[PDB]
Amino acid sequence: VHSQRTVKKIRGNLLWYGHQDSPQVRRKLELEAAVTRLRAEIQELDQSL
Amino acid sequence: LEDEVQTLLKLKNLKIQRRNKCQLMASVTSHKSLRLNAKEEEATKKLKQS
Repeated sequence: VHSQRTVKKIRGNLLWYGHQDSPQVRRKLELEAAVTRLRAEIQELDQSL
Repeated sequence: LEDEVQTLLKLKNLKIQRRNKCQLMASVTSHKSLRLNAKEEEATKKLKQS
């Protein structure tokens, strides 16, 4: 049993971070980073060409 | 997003499959240029000895 502010704190912390730490958010972010790495590779390979 | 990733991946696959081709093309161009440079020497020796 806690205070109301502490319970809202813990509930908001979990319900926001677990939304942020979901593996679906992580896989979307790494696919966006993969797109970034891929057109960076496009630029570098075209520069070498 | 995966479609975009694989299209860029096959783009770079064809880029490598033309990269080795470009290595071959630089090779044959360099050989033909050195061939012409070696063709210069008959012209020089025929200009000198004759």
